[PDB]
Amino acid sequence: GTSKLKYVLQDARFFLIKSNNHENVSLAKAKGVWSTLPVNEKKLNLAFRSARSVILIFSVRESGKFQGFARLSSESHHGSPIHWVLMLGGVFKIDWICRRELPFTKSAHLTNPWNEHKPVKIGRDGQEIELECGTQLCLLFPPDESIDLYQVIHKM
Repeated sequence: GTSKLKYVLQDARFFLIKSNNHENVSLAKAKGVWSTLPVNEKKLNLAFRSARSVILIFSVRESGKFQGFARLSSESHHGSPIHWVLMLGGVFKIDWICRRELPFTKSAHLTNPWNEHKPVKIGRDGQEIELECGTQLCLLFPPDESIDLYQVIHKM
C-alpha cells in the first residue's frame, strides 16, 4: 500500500537531483550514497537538520525520466573513494524509497512554485520542490515492492 510512504513524506522537503550519466545513479542505488557540489551540499545539510525527511528525486540528463527517490539518512561526511564518473564534497548516506523509473510524460500536470511554476521535471541540480508538488510527484512513481519502509520509518 501507500500508507507508510505517505508517513515518510509527511512534512518532508524535496530536492531535484540531476545526474549527467546513468553510471552515477547506478552507483548511488548500489551503495546508498550521494555526493554533490559545495553549493548544494550546504543546502542539503541545512535541510537535513530542518525537516523530518529530506527526499532526493533523481533524474539522469537527457533520459526523459526520473530514476527513483531516496531519503537522506546522514549529513555529508568526508569512507573509501567512490568511483563517480566526472571538487566534490562529502558523502551523504541515503535510503532508497523507490528504485523504479517515472517518465516525464506522467508528471506534466505538476508545477513547482519554487521554480516559477515550471513543470517539476525542469530545474537545475539541487532545485527545491515545494511540499505539495514533491509529495504528488513521489506518489506517481510505481510502487517498489523490493523496499520495506518499516526500516526507513525507524530512523525518523
